Amino acid sequence: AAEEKTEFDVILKAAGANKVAVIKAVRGATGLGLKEAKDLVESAPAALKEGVSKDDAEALKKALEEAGAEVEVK
Repeated sequence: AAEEKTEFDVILKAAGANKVAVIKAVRGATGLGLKEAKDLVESAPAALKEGVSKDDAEALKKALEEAGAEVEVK
């Protein structure tokens, strides 16, 4: 094959025992209304980002892990 993976997706599986930090990371990564964000997280799993730079992917993920949440890389 000859395909360059320069498009990664960041999905949120489990907010973990730090929904407060998650919701923050979310709004920070997106900026959706408090509600929308709430529902999103509460509607896990759910995509947070699609076709974003790897650097950004690992950045957000790292943030999730720092708080203690479960992320998914696609």
